[PDB]
Amino acid sequence: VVDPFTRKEWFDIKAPSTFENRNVGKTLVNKSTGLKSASDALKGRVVEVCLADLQGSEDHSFRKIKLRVDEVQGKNLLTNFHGMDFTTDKLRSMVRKWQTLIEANVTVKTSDDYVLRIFAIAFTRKQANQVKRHSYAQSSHIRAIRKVISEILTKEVQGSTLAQLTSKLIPEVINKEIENATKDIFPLQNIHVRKVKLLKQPKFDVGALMALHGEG
Amino acid sequence: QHILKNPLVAQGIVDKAQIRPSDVVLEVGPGTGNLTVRILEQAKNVVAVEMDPRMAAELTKRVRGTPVEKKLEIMLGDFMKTELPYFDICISNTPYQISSPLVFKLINQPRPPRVSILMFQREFALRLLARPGDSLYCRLSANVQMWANVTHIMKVGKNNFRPPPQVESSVVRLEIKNPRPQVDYNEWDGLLRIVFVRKNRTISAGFKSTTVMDILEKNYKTFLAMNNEMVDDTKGSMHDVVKEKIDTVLKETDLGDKRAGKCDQNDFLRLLYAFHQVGIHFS
Amino acid sequence: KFESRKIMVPPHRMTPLRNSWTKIYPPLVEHLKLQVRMNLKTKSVELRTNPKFTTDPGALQKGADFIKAFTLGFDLDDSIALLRLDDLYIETFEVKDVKTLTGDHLSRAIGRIAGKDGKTKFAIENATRTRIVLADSKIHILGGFTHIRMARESVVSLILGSPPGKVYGNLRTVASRLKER
Amino acid sequence: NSQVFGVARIYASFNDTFVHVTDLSGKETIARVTGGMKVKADRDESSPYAAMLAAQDVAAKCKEVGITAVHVKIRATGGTRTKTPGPGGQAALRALARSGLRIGRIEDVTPVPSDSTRKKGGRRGRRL
RNA sequence: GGUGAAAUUCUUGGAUUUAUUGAAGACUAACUACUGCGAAAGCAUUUGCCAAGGACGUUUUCAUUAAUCAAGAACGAAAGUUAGGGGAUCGAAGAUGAUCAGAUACCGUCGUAGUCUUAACCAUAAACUAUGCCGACUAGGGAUCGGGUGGUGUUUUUUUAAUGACCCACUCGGCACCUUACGAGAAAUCAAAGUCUUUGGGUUCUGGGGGGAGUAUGGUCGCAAGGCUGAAACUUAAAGGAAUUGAGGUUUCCGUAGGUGAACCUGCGGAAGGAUCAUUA
Repeated sequence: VVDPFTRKEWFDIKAPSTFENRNVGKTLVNKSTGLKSASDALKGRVVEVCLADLQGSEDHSFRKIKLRVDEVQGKNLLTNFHGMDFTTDKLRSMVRKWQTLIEANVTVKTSDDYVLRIFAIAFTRKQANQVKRHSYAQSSHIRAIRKVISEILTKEVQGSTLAQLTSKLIPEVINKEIENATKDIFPLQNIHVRKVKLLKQPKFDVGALMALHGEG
Repeated sequence: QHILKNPLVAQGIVDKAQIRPSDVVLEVGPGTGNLTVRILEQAKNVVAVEMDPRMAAELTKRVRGTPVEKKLEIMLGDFMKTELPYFDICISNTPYQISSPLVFKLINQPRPPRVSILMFQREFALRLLARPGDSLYCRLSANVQMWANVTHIMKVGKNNFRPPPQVESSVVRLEIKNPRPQVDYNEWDGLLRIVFVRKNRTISAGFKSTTVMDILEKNYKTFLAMNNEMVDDTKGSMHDVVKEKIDTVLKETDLGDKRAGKCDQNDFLRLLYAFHQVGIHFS
Repeated sequence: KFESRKIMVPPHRMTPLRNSWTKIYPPLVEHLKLQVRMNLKTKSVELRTNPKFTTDPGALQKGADFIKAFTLGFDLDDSIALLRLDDLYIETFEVKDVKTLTGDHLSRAIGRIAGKDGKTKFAIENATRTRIVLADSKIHILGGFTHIRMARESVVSLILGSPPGKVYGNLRTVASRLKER
Repeated sequence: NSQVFGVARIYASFNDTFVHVTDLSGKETIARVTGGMKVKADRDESSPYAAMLAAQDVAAKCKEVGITAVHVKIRATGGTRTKTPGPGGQAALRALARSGLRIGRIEDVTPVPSDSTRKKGGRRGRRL
């Protein structure tokens, strides 16, 4: 009797300048009638989108990016980074029997007041001449690998802000750094930074948003 | 469906009912009819209630031509839903599923019967005949000791029924106290439920649960409601204050270390009065 | 309008798949007309459709369900029967999601499910017209909805600890009751 | 390239099947029809037929509202339960494929615990 | 929601679902294996601190200090008891739904105590490898955990030097596994359940048909629940048992706690004295 779908309008959600495909998609909002504006209702949304749709190539199909929403003007609403996660089937493919699963997590405040938590994963392997079926790692190796992974992660994220952090996370050079750092302790196939997340945020800082955004 | 096939214990059941020739008998669950006809012979009026119309028809066919035909009344329907007529004594040979409530039905009857001969389960008869301090003293034992008096008569074996069941039967005799005690029934039942929710703990540990304190708080609000007094200040809800009130009660009854299964009747009565003077009620 | 489906395969199912690979890619292009790729770099299978093929998205969905049934460990003919019909579904659950059995109890439960030479499981294969495959602890049932429901009821009742004689009698009863309707 | 995207939750429990189409966020939902509102027998709301009927109805509603592409995510009731979608969710996905609607990014999102609290049954399981 | 089919229950003050955020307590999935540790019960997120331990290696020390163990003592699942704590989930007791030959397909919602913890108790389990502990000998093989030895063997160093990982060979100490009988056994089976009618290495505990019965009495311990010790009268001789081949409900139990239709049901923990098929290695 009301049909609010004819009442609602559409908006175009976009990605920051770090990703190549800076157009995300479409959403729908109600009219900005009396005693209820539309700008304040668009400050808590978190979209999620696969990284292959943001980079084009299918090699990033197992990662997904959650983005916040920050500032809307002129039918265009500009976002910011909120987190990165792995798809569940990627974990179910990665975790297999007869190997050791190593996990680490580090909480760091960045150069700006962005307190984050970083999750890193690793697995064991055989180096192409091994008759032994399993190749587990002793707990001393696991503890050393976890310590090196934690110090590498906090060194990478502590001295920088989230912009260069995500522009280094896109080509996943942290995996190369971890593999090169831990190559003399154990082989360690299949390193991934499996999860990042915001924990604590500073003020709005529209100037940093206008520096990051403002393209097209 | 079981049939008492023994023709020897039935005469003892008949003579232990203590029937003078001017009694009114409520003979509940007549069965086949090996027991009813002698009650018709030695009582002036017998009213039996039957749930099977076919068996009631067979029973009223069996009394045709017999001189006690006109002294038998047959009622139909369920026992726990009809209104019983006047009766002096009771004899029950019912299925065991209605054992637990219907004895209380012998309690709540106005002008209650004098004597009843009841055929019950061995476990049920042992629970009814359970002195305090034993391993069988429960809430039901205290209730039947309050509102009645129980006496076992003889054992009934397994091979005395057709078919012979797995359990052993027992015959008990119950008399309602005349007059009944002047304690209020639902308060006593709630007190026994609270203190017999666990047979082996102390009473003070039995008054630490959330639901008992909440229902006592609701009862205290209701008491202050019709007694018209304003509730004073409290840290959380006011029942916490009532907690020390309960604590103070357990300083004169000396029942905070005693246990429900090892306490006699007088301790429970004193404890009920102890909540009665401090304005704590269960219903 | 090309559409792509990525299906990930476990490595322990890789070696049978190749031995059935020549059995599966010709039918997928001769009665279904979907283009197939096996990407061993990512250890997956790409299923793609193009409007130059048959105009049928349900064909792509049927191919995806066929290869998803195959990658769970099902037989080839059962997956072919999934391709030909529109009714077959796959129940998937675990022993621990019914009742927690740990240690030798779980092994005894799995051995009760299979039985001697699998024949008790084969009994369900004769009594429900389903297809049951046992993982290390997961179990999968393929077939019609009421068929997989009754197979699930039988296998769940057997997991709890019921003897195989009771489920034999239940399978005889349900075989008598199902063949007449 | 004028493609409008949304997402679609497929909640496939034991006795029901929920389809839920929204935009890229979870905010401002569009349509939601269950198996219980398409059949009246109190038994076939869990059946795949009712799930396919509900999927067809929600596909017609999604076609008429304007969204022509969906990212579908499927889940069971999850938690300490089966944690794998049943036949109702698969039937709903197949009926969405029968609608001709654009589908991408197949992913399941069933809530898996890290050995959380106890489930129902009490050491003997559900006598099913 | 729920189940074979229903109902109670929440819901146009918006149930269920979707999205963001927060709090509470509990538990550590996948990795997890015929793997590891501990006297057993038992033990699984990261990091730090404290004390402990096995095996290996030693051309280190002392020189019998040892083995088993009445008395006595430490620990001892889960349940249970007395107080303090917060109490999410599950959940004995309880309140309520319909009982429909058939419940084969005996359930639903709310939920106390309990589940978790601190300070005290209790001292039982199918506490099982149903196999006391110490010492020696006796048969073939492949894996695997920890330590050690050798390899002008492999790889990562950015220069192919230490180390780490892998491979090969050997050795000590473990968790087990496959085959066989030198033997053993009544048999199932056993590398000990062997070294025995040809019978002796040391030592502790137990048993001497089944009910009656772990019942009665007495003692001791425990706040209780109950634990340890522990009979007899009467009864069976087609009596109790171990292994193998020739109308309804039907997994069997153990410790513990509570409640009653039909000697049953349910909560916590434990066992098999229960029937491993398909794929890979």
